[PDB]
Amino acid sequence: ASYHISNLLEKMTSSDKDFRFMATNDLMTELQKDSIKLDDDSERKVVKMILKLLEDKNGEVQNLAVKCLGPLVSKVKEYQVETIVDTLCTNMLSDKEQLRDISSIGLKTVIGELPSALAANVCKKITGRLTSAIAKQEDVSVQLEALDIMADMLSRQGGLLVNFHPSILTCLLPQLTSPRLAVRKRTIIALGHLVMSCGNIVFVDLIEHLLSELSKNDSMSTTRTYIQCIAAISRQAGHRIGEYLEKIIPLVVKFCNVDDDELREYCIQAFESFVRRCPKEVYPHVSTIINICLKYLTYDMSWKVRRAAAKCLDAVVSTRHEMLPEFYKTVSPALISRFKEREENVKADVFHAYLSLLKQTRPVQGETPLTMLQSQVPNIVKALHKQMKEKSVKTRQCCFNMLTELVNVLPGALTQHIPVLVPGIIFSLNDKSSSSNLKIDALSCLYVILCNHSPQVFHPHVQALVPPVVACVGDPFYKITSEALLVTQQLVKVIRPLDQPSSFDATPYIKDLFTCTIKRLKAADIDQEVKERAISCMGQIICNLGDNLGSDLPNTLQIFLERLKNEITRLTTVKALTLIAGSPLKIDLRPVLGEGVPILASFLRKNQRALKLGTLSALDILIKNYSDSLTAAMIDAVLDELPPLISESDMHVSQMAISFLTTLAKVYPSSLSKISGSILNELIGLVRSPLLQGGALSAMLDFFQALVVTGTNNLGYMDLLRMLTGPVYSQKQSYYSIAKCVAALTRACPKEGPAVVGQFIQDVKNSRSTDSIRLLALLSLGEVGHHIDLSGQLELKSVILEAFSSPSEEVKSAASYALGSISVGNLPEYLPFVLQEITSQPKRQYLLLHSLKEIISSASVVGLKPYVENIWALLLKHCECAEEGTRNVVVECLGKLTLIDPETLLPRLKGYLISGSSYARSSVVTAVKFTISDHPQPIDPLLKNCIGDFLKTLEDPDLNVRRVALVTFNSAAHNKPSLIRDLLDTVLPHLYNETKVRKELIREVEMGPFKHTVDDGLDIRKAAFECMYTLLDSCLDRLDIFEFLNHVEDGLKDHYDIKMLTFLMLVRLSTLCPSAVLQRLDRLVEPLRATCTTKVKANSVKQEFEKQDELKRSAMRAVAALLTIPEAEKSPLMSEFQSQISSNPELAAIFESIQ
Amino acid sequence: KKRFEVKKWNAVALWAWDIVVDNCAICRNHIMDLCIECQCTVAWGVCNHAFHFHCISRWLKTRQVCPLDNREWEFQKYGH
Amino acid sequence: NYTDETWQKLKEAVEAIQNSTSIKYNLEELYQAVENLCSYKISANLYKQLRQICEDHIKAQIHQFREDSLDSVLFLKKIDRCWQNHCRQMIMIRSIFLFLDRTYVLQNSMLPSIWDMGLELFRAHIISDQKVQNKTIDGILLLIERERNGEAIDRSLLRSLLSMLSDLQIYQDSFEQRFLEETNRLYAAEGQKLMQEREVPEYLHHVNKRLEEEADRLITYLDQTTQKSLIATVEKQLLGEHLTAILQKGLNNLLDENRIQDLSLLYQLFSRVRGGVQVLLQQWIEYIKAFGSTIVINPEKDKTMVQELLDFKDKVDHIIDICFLKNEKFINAMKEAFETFINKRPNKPAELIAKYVDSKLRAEATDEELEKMLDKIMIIFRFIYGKDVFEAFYKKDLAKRLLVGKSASVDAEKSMLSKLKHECGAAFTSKLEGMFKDMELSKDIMIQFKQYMQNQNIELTVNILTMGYWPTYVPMEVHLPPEMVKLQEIFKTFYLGKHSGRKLQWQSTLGHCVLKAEFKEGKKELQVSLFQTLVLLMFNEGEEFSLEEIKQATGIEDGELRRTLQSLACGKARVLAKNPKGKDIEDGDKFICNDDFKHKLFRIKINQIQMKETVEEQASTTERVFQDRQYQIDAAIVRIMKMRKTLSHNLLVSEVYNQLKFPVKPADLKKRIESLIDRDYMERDKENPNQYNYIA
Ligand SMILES: [Zn+2]
Ligand SMILES: [Zn+2]
Ligand SMILES: [Zn+2]
Repeated sequence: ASYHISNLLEKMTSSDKDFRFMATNDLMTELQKDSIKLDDDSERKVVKMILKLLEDKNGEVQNLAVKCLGPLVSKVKEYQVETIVDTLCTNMLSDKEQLRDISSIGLKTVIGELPSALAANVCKKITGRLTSAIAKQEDVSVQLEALDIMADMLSRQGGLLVNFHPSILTCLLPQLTSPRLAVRKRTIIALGHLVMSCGNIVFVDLIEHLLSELSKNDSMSTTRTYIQCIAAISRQAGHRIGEYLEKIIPLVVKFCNVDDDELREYCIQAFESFVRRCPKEVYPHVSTIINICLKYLTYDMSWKVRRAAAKCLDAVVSTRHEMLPEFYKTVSPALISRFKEREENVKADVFHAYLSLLKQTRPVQGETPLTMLQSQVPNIVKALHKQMKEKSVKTRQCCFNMLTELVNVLPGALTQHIPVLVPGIIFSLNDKSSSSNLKIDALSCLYVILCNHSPQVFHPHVQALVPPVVACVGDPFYKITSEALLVTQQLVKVIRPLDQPSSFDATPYIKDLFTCTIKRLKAADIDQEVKERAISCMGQIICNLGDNLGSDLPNTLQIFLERLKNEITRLTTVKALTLIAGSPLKIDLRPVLGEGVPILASFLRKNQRALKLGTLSALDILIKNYSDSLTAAMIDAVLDELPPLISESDMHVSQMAISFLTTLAKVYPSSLSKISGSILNELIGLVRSPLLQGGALSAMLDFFQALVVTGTNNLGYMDLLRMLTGPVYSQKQSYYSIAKCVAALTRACPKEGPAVVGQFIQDVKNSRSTDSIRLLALLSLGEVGHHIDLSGQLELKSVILEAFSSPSEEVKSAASYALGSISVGNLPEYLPFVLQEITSQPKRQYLLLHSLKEIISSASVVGLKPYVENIWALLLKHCECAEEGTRNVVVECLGKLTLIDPETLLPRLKGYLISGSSYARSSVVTAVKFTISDHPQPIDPLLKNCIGDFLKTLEDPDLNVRRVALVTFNSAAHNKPSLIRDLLDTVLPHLYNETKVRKELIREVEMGPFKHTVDDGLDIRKAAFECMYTLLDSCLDRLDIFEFLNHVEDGLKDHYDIKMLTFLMLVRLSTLCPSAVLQRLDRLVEPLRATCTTKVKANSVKQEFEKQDELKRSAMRAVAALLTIPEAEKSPLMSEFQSQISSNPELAAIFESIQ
Repeated sequence: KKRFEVKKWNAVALWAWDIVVDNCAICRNHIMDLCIECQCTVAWGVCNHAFHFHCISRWLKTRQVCPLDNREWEFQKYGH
Repeated sequence: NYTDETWQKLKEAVEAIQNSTSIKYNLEELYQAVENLCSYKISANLYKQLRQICEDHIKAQIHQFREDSLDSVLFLKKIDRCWQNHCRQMIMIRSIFLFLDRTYVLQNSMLPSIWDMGLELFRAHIISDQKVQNKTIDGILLLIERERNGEAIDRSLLRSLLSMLSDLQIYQDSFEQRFLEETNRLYAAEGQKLMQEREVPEYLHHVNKRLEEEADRLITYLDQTTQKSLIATVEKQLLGEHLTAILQKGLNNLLDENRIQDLSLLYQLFSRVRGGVQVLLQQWIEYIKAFGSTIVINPEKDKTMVQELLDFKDKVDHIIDICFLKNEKFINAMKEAFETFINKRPNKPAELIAKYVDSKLRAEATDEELEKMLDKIMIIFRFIYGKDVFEAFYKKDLAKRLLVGKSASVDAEKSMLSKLKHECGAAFTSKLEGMFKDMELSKDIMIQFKQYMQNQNIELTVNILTMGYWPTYVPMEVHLPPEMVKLQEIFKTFYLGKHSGRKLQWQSTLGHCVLKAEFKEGKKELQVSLFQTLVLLMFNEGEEFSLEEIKQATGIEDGELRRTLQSLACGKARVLAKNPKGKDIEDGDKFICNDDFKHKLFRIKINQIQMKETVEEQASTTERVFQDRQYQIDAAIVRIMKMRKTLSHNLLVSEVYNQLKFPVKPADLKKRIESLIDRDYMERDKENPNQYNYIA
């Protein structure tokens, strides 16, 4: 306001503490809003008034005044803000000391309230005064207070004052030679922020000055501050000190050499922030230049030299993974484990330095790196016997964490070492010396041991282990109690061994282990993490220690029932009860199943999902093992809750519930009077569904197989066929699902004779009956006749074979299935018919062979072996090009026959290969292609020998042989390269050859007036190129990248179809090996020039344009990738190209397109 | 023939305003024996005089200096 | 006969290039046989003629396609060659009938161009409808399906075929929204199977790959309209609809093990979905809130607390530096979440901070790692409700450091004053340096005591302090050897006669001094307490004294005496020896002066008793701050009632809580109100329990 501010400014000096306080405070809330009304007179009075109160006798008015200036600046004049600084900057020089503290603190407050526009003018006035204040004219804390604000400025607004950078530097350099050690350390922090926000020219001025003065050696008191400086720069700048270091590291080695507690300590920690921030420098020097200095204690300031050396090793191990395998494990553990005692702080960093080494040894997700560690185990154990009985809490904690990591990385490695460790655990565990923080680690470690070892190793030690563990369960503090119970949970699995039988005394501890747990379960009045761990544990105690437990069990079970109703513990008690019910020690549950099952059924609608799956899985294993407790009421409670669970939305929830019903069906055939409502109805909500998985499908077939056997009302056999087929007797994708489902019902209850019969006359009556109906009819026959012996009603064969010639090709393709699948059920009968039919008439040759595939692809291996040589003879005869598929269908049976047994057939193919025909040689190599599998298969060792024999004598043949030979190489290099990685030396010479344009194979076959040139050797080249893409994923280990990038060039100017493939080879190359690419980056960009600049003749069509325009943008898409390269990218032609693309509009309208 | 000799000595003494047998300069009862608007703790100021808080709070109403010095009154301690 | 010879001069040229059989006439002669045939009237039955034979050839191609082989990979390479041929034989007819397009059909807007027709016949007779089309879309989708696992396709085959559908406008239609339909059910299965089949780190490995494939498949052969609606299907299936279930089973783990690797990945991915970034923000808060409320709620962790609190804040900074790409939303989530847990424990966390720094400035030299300590301690201090608890505890621990032994560094104290008076106060420091002013006003009156008395003729350095500013000490009489009670009074009657009209009140608890030690194999000196010195001094008159005869000649209360003789004797086995020896001392215990002088260095410090906080004094120094609060409440209400005359109760509780940081639950506040009503400083009325009035 105008008069209210003419009011406050009078209250602001009314000689009362309370007056001045509230006046400022009210003004401080008004300046922190949008601030209504401050005329150009207020600015010259309010700011004149604030500055006064920075000298008040009351300090609280001083506080409000200082905290006022900040939220005043972002709401006032450009000229007025300058005026403030000039006051504070002169107040730095100061008269009274009170002013020197409050003005310096005020200046910090202002420096924060700067966001980029006006903030430059603010800082420029300050920076000009601080530089003159940093000047050497002797002042203890006038130099200091100025240096303090200087750092607080460059961290926030160091981006501004770019033209003031070389002003600051040339005034901070001669302050490192100050009498006060304090100044030197204060200037380092100031320089810390400078090296960051500045650019090269002034960074170099520092580094060189720093180096040349180090070379000057001059003064000892400075040389130590001058090394401290190279340190803090490595922290702040990081990669900036990357370049200037080959010049640096030698001089600092020449100094940690020199006799001095002080300086040597300051060099090792400088050496740290070189291998901690710039993994470029690679030097083993630092390792050895620590090993010597890691033990400098003669017999007090000396200690710190070790600690700094330990830190470095830890930060050298934390980065390098290639230095671990051989190197570290022999040179460091021999010294780390050695120096495992000393003074607590160095010990702690030494310990830590082995943890980092153990961190590094982790699984990747002669001798392996861990076998060396396996050898090192006994020395560590020996060392840790001494350490684990230590007074210090922190030392012993590093011991347990050491083991905890060790046991996780190399499990079982603490087997022959247990008895010399346990006393150490038991000590720290129960004696008063510890903290909560420590025994909780001692427990965790004990747990981690118990899990990853044979329960046998602990047997003779359960004596000293149980007493304190059980005592820990009863600890006051909640975080210990849970971890103690989580140990107790495994202790029971150590007396149990119900995986493998083992005679061990159990009874002496079931008294103590039981009571301590229920005292924590019957509490209901402590932390909920304990409440749950008590249940998770007591589960395992009941599961295992049942036959030795008193009449406490049935009453405690009731406690599990009451913890089940709880909104918090339920899930924990659900799976705690899942494990009890399924224990081989068949323990009672009859007294809590009565009401338990409904309370369990209830959970199903709580949509917790996690609880849904947990309760289902318990319902399964509760209905199984106690199928005599179940009432008709219990069941009807569960069934009327399941309908929402069966739905395509969630396959796994559904398929767990279905397979629960499968369990129900088999164990209480009475109960299923009920599923005729919603349950069944929604079970077809999964069949018709176009996402029914092969897993969840077979989880449902078993359900039907177990449902029509029970003979429940409504759900008969001939009843359920119409619940599946009804839908498809009216008018997407899986009709199959409805067939192999209807099949399972037939083989269940054999009123099959007629059920199969109505299905045949449904294909004969193709009049009126649609493909939607004739299709499902066939596929179902195949699925029924797969297990049943269908050689009955000839309204079969000659009716299936009628659908071989249906208007709908959908029908033909599933008619082929039907024949093939039907034959499996009686192989001796159909197989010499189908073999016979193939030669018989070519009029059905193709579709018949495709039935033969399904006969190979499904027959008993016991019952197909008799006919193996016959099939082979028939397939050999048929490499006729009557069609081309005719061959590729045979060249897939042959293939799948080779899978069936390879010993006799794999070299048999190599036999026909030796000197075949133009089409028989095509058949043998493609057969061996369909032998190549994704995951390793029991055929592949015998393959890894023969693929040499194939490929080597397959690159030399001709025509459409090389095309296949190169595809078979591709597939091998792509699917399982361990067939090819050790054959690439002999093969690559043959490959690169097929990358050059065959001049003989270009032929002129012009149509009419316009002339046309075709390239026969295009697809052998287009296939050879797709190998060089394939070999770039797994096989770059065995490659001459330079000789490779020769051929990348050919196809950079080759056919449009190929240019594409190599443009994507570049983008991968410029990442997977940026080193070799840049060396040849000259003759990689000009072929990309040609592909870009050449404009299409404006008279041509819609496609002709875009087909070349999508081409243009795969060249740029490829230029972009060559740009992100280890920076030396500005080579002759490339720097030219960067101005060329920023000149052209259209050629910029392509770089714009993608990124 | 002495085993112990006094080499250095660092004594410590606290200066305080001595007034009529420590008596509060307002209610003049004592300084640790209640006051007027009570018939309760010592209240030290910036100037360093001993007062009952009740009686010293009274003197912020009419004036703002201290009943012995003349410096504007503040607060430095609540307890003897 | 120029009329009907040309009508089939070209019908033997178009019939020649469709069967690749060369004729005589060329593009220079035929082009000029149609340029002079096409006039501005007869050209109507030329486009009608060209169509007439273009139908008769293309319509004969469909009868070639309907054969035996069903396998897509062969059938697709067939459509391909048919489209590669057709397309590349029309673009020769357009160059023959070049003068037909320039003139006639350029000016007939209703009739499509020579090429447009060429495609118009292909989308009507070869693809159009029936087996060929739907089994091509079936074939295209099958390669796509196989590419989504191990199998390798012909990437170029899919390129031309989808380009063809792009050139026939059938892409928009028969593919895109039936491709997506199939893509959506594929990642639905993966998104559910893989989630319950692997761990978050490994599931995120996969989703990044999967997304890389689609965004890569989008470029190679798919059409460019489908980007936005394809990628946002995968994200809606692998990330959307699973967010909460990921942070359910993964986030508590990924934070503990500190996987800056898999965290960084989780962020990049959770950025791509709308509700993503905010859901991680939600869960990240309630992890910090959780881990911190375990660090500070339990006292069984007081030993460490601050230290582990510092370690945590650093870990939480490192993650929001590198994983969370310095997101300002998160630093603000955490800063706020840190304040929420730090204060869920009343006063102890503020206190264990003060005791941390006190120990980090004690009797370590590397200030490069010491200033960085105070930095990150300050960085934690700003979160405290009740910063007053720290004020006093540090103030009283400053007393220890200032009078009983020296600080680790000379500058480090003045460096810590400087590092304090921001986010702390200007009055919170004027009391902190009111002590420093006493330190240097004393050593200034020391020279005026030292530069007079020596010519007039035990070395003595007194530090005279202002009783108001300093932790009010408890006095205790001490029977000082009559020679220093001389120097006590050669100085007392020097002080009162310079600093005028004051009292002085000597303290025995803060007195310390140095003793020359003479026994065997060592002349070493000892820095000891004013209590240690009297107990040791009386060993110049014979050896051994019972607890009784020491207590007589030294004059200490058993509260401190039992502690001092605990040191020197049985305490780490030092200089004395108890006859009935143990941990503690009793009424009839004797102490001989031990004549074996072990210590190796010179100037030994046995002054440990004077360094440690007694729980007598500790539980009491917290208690004095609680009492200190409800008096600043009085200093506050009076100041606000002074400025604004009237105020509401709900507008007065909202003023004091704004004015001071410390707890002050409104139940405490109503007591202090009526300790001013019933003393007439302010008045209730206007017939409501909600408004007050000043009256001075
Ligand atoms: Zn009084
Ligand atoms: Zn009183
Ligand atoms: Zn006074």
